[PDB]
Amino acid sequence: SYSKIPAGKDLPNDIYVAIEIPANHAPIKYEIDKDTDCLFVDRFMATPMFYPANYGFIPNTLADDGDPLDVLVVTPYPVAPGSVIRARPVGVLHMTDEAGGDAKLIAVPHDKLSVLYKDVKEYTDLPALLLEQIKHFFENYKDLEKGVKVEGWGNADAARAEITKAVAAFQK
Amino acid sequence: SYSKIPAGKDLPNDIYVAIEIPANHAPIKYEIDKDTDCLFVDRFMATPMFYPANYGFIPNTLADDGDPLDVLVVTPYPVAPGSVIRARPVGVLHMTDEAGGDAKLIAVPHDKLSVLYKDVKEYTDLPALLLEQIKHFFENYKDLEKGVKVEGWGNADAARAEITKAVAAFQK
Amino acid sequence: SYSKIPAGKDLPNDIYVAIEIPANHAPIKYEIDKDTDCLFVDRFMATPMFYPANYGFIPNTLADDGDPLDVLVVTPYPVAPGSVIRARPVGVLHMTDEAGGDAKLIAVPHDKLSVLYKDVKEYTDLPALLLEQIKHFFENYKDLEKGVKVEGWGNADAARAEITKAVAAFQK
Ligand SMILES: [Cl-]
Ligand SMILES: [Cl-]
Ligand SMILES: [Cl-]
Ligand SMILES: [Mg+2]
Ligand SMILES: [Mg+2]
Ligand SMILES: [Mg+2]
Ligand code: NA
Ligand code: NA
Ligand code: NA
Repeated sequence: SYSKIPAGKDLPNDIYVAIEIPANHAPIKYEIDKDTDCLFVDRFMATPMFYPANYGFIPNTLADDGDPLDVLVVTPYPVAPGSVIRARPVGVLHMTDEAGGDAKLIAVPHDKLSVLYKDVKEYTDLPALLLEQIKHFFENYKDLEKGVKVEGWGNADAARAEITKAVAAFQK
Repeated sequence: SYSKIPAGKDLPNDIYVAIEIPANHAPIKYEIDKDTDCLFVDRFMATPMFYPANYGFIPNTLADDGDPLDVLVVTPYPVAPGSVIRARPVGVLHMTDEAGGDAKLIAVPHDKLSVLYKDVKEYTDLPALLLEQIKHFFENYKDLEKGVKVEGWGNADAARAEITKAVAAFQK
Repeated sequence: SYSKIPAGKDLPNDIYVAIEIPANHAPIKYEIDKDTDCLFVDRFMATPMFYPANYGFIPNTLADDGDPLDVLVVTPYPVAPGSVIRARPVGVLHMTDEAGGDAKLIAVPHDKLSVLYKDVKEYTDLPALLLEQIKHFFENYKDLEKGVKVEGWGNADAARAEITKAVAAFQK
């Protein structure tokens, strides 16, 4: 599928993000089943909120949940499902499931794709509304099964550290 | 594609439904061409009505038209195209084309995915509006070529019977 | 992917068009990377305008940019991403990038799919609004990299000539 996409053209500040779910999609949590390579519904989330940004992952990375590193990509409008955006990390939302670490990175489009985010260097350069919504969305991002907690934010450096760790984890 | 998805985790009341077309999609009738594995437009339907629910099929089933068993899945909001919903049958709309039987099952999300439909056991537990719309939509679900009739509804048991028959038909 | 789809059932007036981007999609320019077979974002376009029609290509054709022949397909409503529409050419918008020729064909659904466009034989049979929008959209259809110009329109015959040339180019 996306295996032949590098994690980026110049890591960790220049990455490729495969988009699973476009911005403003309904509050539905999915997962890619590695065994069948199909997208499954996990949860119809108990929130009126919709996806605050486009949602997917960096190809050829490995996070602590066995899945590729998660990324939200802020764009002017929702992109096509399944498309790939060359991107630049600007921050990270820290999450722990009861199974471990579970970071959600924030990225903007690469300067080659648009001039609009060129001076967005940190996540705090984005509207406070968007950051609020992002936090509140993932506070409800979990399955029904009894047995997720949203901590704080990390900066651009912390996001780049997450990527480097995630890339090293995959090649290992 | 979806061949490695079982027809369900516990048949026939616990099924997997691959979604071709999300709820509220334009009135366009498609078919999967088995020979090329691509989705083709068959008809721009002569109705203002839009898809009343998500529309797809159960993998590894065989209906009397050579295609997998058709299913509509009622959800809070439209799902992503191509995603898979673990589901529970609640009824069936009976249709005959001039080529034979052509049932359209009604299913809700599995209890693992949402609490909202837990007490929806029969299709008649759903709003009468939705059932009207479903009937009126498929009354227009046909190609232009000269040479479809919508009868009535069957209950949850009848839907489960359709699934068991469809699963038996595939393994044969 | 779409390699097993013929360029049409009866060339050049009866073609098959694989749709990448539905009508009314956000102003985002994509390309299919032949090496990875994935859809990439090229540009978030500097226009408020959205896709004026469905956008894709004819399988098994070869244009002067190494990509299959581009086509816009006018429909009542946006189609599903990735679906295939049997279509009929009615005109062409001429474009030159700084790299050569770059025609954008205009097609309507085949008579088998809908009665609505049966008497639309030329692109000038379509609303002048739509033609204006089409022209203005592609005036902004380009990457940011320094180094596209929209000329005029050709008729149905000229579009069919583009197809025949494109089909001959592929078999060569
Ligand atoms: Cl720009
Ligand atoms: Cl719930
Ligand atoms: Cl019609
Ligand atoms: Mg993920
Ligand atoms: Mg079907
Ligand atoms: Mg193209
Ligand atoms: Na994850
Ligand atoms: Na069928
Ligand atoms: Na082109």
